[PDB]
Amino acid sequence: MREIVHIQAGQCGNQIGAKFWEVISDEHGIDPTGSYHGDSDLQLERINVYYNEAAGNKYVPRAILVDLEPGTMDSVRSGPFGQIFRPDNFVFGQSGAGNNWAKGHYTEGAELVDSVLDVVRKESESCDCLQGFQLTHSLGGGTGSGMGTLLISKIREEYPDRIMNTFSVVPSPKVSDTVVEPYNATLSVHQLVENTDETYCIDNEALYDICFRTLKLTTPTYGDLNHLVSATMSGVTTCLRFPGQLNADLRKLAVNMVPFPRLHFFMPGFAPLTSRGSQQYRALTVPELTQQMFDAKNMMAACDPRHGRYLTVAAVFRGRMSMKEVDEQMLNVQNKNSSYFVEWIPNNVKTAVCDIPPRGLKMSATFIGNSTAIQELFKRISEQFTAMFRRKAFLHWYTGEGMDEMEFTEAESNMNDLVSEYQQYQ
Amino acid sequence: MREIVHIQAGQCGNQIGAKFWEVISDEHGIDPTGSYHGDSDLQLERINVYYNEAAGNKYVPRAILVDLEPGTMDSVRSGPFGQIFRPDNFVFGQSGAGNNWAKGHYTEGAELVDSVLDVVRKESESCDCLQGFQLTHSLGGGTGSGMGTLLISKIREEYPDRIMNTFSVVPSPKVSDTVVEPYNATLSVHQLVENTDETYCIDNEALYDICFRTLKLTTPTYGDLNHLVSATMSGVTTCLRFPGQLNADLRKLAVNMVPFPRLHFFMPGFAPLTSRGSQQYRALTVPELTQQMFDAKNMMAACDPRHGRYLTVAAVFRGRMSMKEVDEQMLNVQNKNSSYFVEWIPNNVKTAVCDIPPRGLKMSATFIGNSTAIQELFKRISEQFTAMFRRKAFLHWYTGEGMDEMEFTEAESNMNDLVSEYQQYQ
Amino acid sequence: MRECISIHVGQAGVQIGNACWELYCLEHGIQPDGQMPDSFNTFFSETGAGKHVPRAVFVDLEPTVIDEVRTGTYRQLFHPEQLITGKEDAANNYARGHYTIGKEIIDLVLDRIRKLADQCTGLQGFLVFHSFGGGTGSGFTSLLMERLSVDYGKKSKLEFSIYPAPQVSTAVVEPYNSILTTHTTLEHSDCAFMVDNEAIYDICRRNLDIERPTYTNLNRLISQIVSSITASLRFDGALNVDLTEFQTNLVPYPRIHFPLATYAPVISAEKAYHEQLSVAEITNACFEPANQMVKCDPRHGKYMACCLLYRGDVVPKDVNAAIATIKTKRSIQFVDWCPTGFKVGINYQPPTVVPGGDLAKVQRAVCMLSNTTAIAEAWARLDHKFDLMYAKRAFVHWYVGEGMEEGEFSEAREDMAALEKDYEEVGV
Ligand SMILES: CC(=O)O[C@H]1[C@H]2[C@H]([C@@H]3[C@@H](O)[C@@H]4[C@H]([C@H](C)C[C@]5(O)OC(=O)[C@@](C)(O)[C@]45C)[C@@]3(C)[C@H]1OC(C)=O)[C@@H](O)C(=O)[C@H]1C[C@@H]3O[C@@H]3[C@H](OC(C)=O)[C@]21C
Ligand SMILES: CC(=O)O[C@H]1[C@H]2[C@H]([C@@H]3[C@@H](O)[C@@H]4[C@H]([C@H](C)C[C@]5(O)OC(=O)[C@@](C)(O)[C@]45C)[C@@]3(C)[C@H]1OC(C)=O)[C@@H](O)C(=O)[C@H]1C[C@@H]3O[C@@H]3[C@H](OC(C)=O)[C@]21C
Ligand SMILES: Nc1nc2c(ncn2[C@@H]2O[C@H](COP(=O)(O)CP(=O)(O)OP(=O)(O)O)[C@@H](O)[C@H]2O)c(=O)[nH]1
Ligand SMILES: Nc1nc2c(ncn2[C@@H]2O[C@H](COP(=O)(O)CP(=O)(O)OP(=O)(O)O)[C@@H](O)[C@H]2O)c(=O)[nH]1
Ligand SMILES: Nc1nc2c(ncn2[C@@H]2O[C@H](COP(=O)(O)OP(=O)(O)OP(=O)(O)O)[C@@H](O)[C@H]2O)c(=O)[nH]1
Ligand SMILES: [Mg+2]
Repeated sequence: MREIVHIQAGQCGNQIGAKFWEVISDEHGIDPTGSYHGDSDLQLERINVYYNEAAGNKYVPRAILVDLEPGTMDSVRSGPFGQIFRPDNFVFGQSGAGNNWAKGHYTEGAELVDSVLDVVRKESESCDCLQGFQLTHSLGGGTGSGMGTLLISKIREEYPDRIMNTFSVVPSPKVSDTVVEPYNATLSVHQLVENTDETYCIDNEALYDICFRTLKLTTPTYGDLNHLVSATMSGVTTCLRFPGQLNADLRKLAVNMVPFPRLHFFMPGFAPLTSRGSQQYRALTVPELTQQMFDAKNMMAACDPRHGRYLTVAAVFRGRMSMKEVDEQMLNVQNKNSSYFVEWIPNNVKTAVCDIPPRGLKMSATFIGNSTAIQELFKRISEQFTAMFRRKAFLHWYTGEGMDEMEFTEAESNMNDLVSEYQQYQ
Repeated sequence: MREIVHIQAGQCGNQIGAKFWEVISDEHGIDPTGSYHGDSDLQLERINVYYNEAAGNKYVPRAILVDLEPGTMDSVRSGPFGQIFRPDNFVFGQSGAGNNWAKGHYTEGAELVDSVLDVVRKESESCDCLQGFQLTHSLGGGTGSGMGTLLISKIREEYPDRIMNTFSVVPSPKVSDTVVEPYNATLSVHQLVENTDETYCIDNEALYDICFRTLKLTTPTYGDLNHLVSATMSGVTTCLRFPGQLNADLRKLAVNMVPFPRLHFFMPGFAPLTSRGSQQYRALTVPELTQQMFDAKNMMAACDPRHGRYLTVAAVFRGRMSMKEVDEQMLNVQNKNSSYFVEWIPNNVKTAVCDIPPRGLKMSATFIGNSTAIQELFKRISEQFTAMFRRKAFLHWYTGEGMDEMEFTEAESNMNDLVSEYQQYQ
Repeated sequence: MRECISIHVGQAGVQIGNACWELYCLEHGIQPDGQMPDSFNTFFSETGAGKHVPRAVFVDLEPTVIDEVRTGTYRQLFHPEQLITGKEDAANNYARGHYTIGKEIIDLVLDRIRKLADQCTGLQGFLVFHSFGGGTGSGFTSLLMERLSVDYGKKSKLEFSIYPAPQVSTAVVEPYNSILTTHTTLEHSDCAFMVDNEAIYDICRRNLDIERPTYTNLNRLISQIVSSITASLRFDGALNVDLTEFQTNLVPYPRIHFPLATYAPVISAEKAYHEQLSVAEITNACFEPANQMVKCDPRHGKYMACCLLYRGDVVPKDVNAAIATIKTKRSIQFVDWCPTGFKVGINYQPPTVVPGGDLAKVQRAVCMLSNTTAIAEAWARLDHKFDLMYAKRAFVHWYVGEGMEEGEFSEAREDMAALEKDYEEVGV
């Protein structure tokens, strides 16, 4: 009965959404033609949360794909598992943003947001009782950031009572990729403060460190990482689809995680992680999973956990387990590290268990932490902004398209507000 | 109606107790399954001295096993006749002491004392009117001597008017089996002079000479020596369980032997002792028993019994006998050897006769002597101890646990006090 | 439920551990793949379903022997995390094994020790094999021993050290290594057995009737001695010992803790047919001086503490008679103030022989450990070598260029003279 539609913006978002629908069609046991070849009865009774039926026993995935560059749309159309989308969904323009936030927010949005809003109105009208939407984009470029944030503000002023998820990557400390990065990054944070319930963050280089030292691969690729972001997404949404001994959908996690409205930036993690060679020797228990969970090496963000204090922890498990064990081990991890958690929040852990594991494993576990130390990341963003804002470099390209300096100052002011709000409770 | 619970402490007393429950369970006719299969009704009117009937006519013994290394408990439990012990009784630690009396007394004893006292408190409150407690420990090692010492101190703090039996193998004149042995012997005697009503001293070398020069054995193993100790224990307490013509329970013996309340170290012995080679050349009437009893080389202590005089003698007989023969030949034995006996105690015999024999033989007898010649063994302890105390050898493994030097000086003065008492009365 | 974790440091340690783990995996019937077609938890961890892991850490700062292991036939057995490898050898220098290069690898092996200590309950001690004359095999041993005696506190620790021979020499800086290592390990280690090479050479040449030994034969002997020690833990016996026993029988004062180990019988298969082996002749043959594993004269002192472990089907009355007829002789004199210097141990399991090895199926075996006196005369010999290499200030710049001061050698010489004089005072 609960219903979630999908909207993919940006290149990185389009690729990880292709991999998202890939792992969803592999978890739910269906075929790239849309036809059914599954085995169990559990995989069809909850299919209304991500798909829709059609005249002729055909299934449509519930997604809308937005961009401005038709090359990536040709890429997801030509490849495998590009058949299942409906051809009324592939909406784009012809111009492109060129990694410029002002053009994507103030010029191309006026041409595209009308059609996208009409189609998402029809699709949200097609469903019975909607829970929320989730988008995938980045925080570095021009198309994904600006078009996603504009769509999210329109969606918040349209539906004021539903949840939002955003699986968005954030900039890296060691090596950058784009020169115009901190401008659109700070402006995107300025919109995501206002228009979104919850948003997890990914850093690329921590994914590189995980894929190097723990997975032990010779050739790390973009798709592999995309699959790790995908496995996080599936392991978060895995309670709306299968029954369990203690279920927890997304609004329950939203009200368990944030204590305050503006403290809504999380860090995810996956478990268990082992390579091909070293696979057989160590076991698959709740001790090994809970040990591999709480580490600085498991964290999929460029932030050290033990430089700050955890506020909340939500651990969503998958498999067939034993409950008193995981509660006793949560008690053990709470008793071991007393300096690492908030003192006025007692029993800082939240536990969820679902039955059906991901196919190929006997057990799995997803971690979501809310720890304040990510202000350090905000520091190494916002200070950098001041450097460029000391010399006013690259600015007239944004300025000629209808944008002023005062909104840059107010967006930096809001970023200052959030980093000092993290700094107060520390 | 008179009840005795059983505690085994250490390794040596544990193996002795395994053979002891073997012998008693064979004698009363009950099977290792717990179901009864004896022949008469004479057994089952008196089974409540040791066992309990439990809900579906299966019987359990009243035993609590105590050690600090688990493998002894595994060797008892997995072996035959290991089913009838109730698994709530097995209480042990995990570290072990290993010939450190301070470790067997001060440190691990405070870890196991409350659990063993709780189980024995339930076992004592389950009973009607208990007569005595019995413990089996060794005088050489750490966990046996130390935990038996602390257990006896706690029990006589708890129960003030219940007697204590204690069977203790005593260190050897020829070759020891542990290196720190006189320290263990001196402290164990320092507490056994304080808190015990009766106790016995057993040597290993006397058992070796018994199995060599009278039995003609070629391959003696430790189970067989433990069978001899089991035979002496059953011969002492066969009067509580079966009818008598001059009956003698434990309190009769306790008020029989001791003239002064410190001199309660006995030397026991058993008769007959027959080989299958020279079985035919003997008859079996009461002169054979009374001549093999009052014997030099048949004693179960490595002290020549005619190295002094006797104080008191008790003799418990088993079989269908004639009483006039018994007391006239006891007066005959006291008539033959006038020099070997204290004159200021006249009538230096104490007798008892019960009906049932051990399984297979007709007549048997148990000899118990309180003599003074055992003072020689006391000398060969304390002399040795003084030599080590003259050089402060091996003290730091005790001293780093919590023991001080004044303990050793007090214990040495106590041992020289005890040999002053034994030299006072001859 | 009784555990023990073994570490291997240096080249002598990793090859002698190759032989020891060969004997261990041969012993309980386990294939080298790590599967078997309920007591061996005492040295192994269980892996999920149908697999076993040994408890070992092979730490070497020179990668070639670790690569020889990983290419060797025991490749599938261990866990590939537990083979910690540095980047540069020590080149027989004590400062490079204690200070300069080895300090970069101590965090990984300490995390490995702390991770292997978490999977067990009643951990009893460590058994670290190491050599004296080498650089990394003594310097890193000092660093790990000091760090573990700081960290764990009150648990046991036993070592196996290769004794540098008086006559035979391979390296030239070996008195420096032994003197500084004994200077720094005297306080913290509990009891360390000493074993020389040249006595193993002589008992190989004379008793087993061999002409030319390869290094694997000496390692087979030392591995058989190790198995004979811990066979009272791996199974059961009529009169059993464990690892927390020997400290109360072998170490009188907290300084003198240096025993020498011996084995019996040392025979070939052709000498084993024409002699029926009673307990009396082998217990007497423990005390012939040509079969002691250290080049020393036991007739030049006294015997302070003496422990015996038996293996095979031996009844105890003849054991007690054999010790009684041992003590009554004249040549084997004992110390005055220690009248009972005997600690006896018997196990039911008979030993097994390695195929392609040098032992025949003998029903019995004796291990004898002795803390005797006259070994310290050998100390004087070793100390005398140090005097030569300090009289002309030989090789001092290769040591002081790595972060050492000159007063440490004088403090080491003072400590060794103090140890020898404590020894001779206690003796005389
Ligand atoms: C941990 C692992 O190796 O998983 C592989 C996947 C498989 C990945 C597969 O997608 C590989 C990936 C490779 C590591 C990378 C890859 O070649 O490039 C990509 O972009 C991937 C991720 O799509 C490609 C094609 C693989 C091999 C792997 O993806 C990685 C390295 O995360 C995936 O297809 C499966 O079927 C999984 C099924 C069982 O769960 C296990 C494995 O994944 C998990 C979550 O444990 C899979 C065998
Ligand atoms: C005494 C003797 O040599 O006969 C044996 C026992 C028998 C002993 C038996 O238990 C043997 C023991 C062996 C000497 C040792 C033994 O193998 O190991 C043990 O722990 C024993 C004592 O239980 C074992 C299994 C035996 C042979 C012996 O037990 C000993 C040595 O006390 C025992 O089972 C009997 O039934 C006895 C009955 C008849 O009285 C004789 C014999 O005992 C007496 C009282 O002399 C027995 C046949
Ligand atoms: N995990 C992945 N991250 C990616 C992938 N492709 C890009 N990225 C990341 O996305 C970051 C942001 O890219 P953008 O969305 O800004 C590209 P933009 O929309 O500005 O331009 P166009 O692609 O021309 O529309 C980029 O710096 C990379 O760090 C991918 O395949 N996988
Ligand atoms: N009659 C027996 N005496 C035994 C047996 N095993 C050992 N002993 C005696 O043990 C005596 C020394 O005491 P122990 O070492 O047994 C007591 P221990 O220190 O081993 O106890 P733990 O600390 O619990 O290990 C020695 O004189 C042996 O003759 C046995 O099976 N039977
Ligand atoms: N019993 C025995 N001794 C060995 C063996 N191999 C080497 N040794 C001895 O090792 C001693 C030298 O110390 P090593 O441990 O080899 O030197 P190292 O610790 O590796 O130092 P680096 O060379 O810098 O790596 C020599 O005296 C050898 O006798 C062996 O296989 N068996
Ligand atoms: Mg080397």
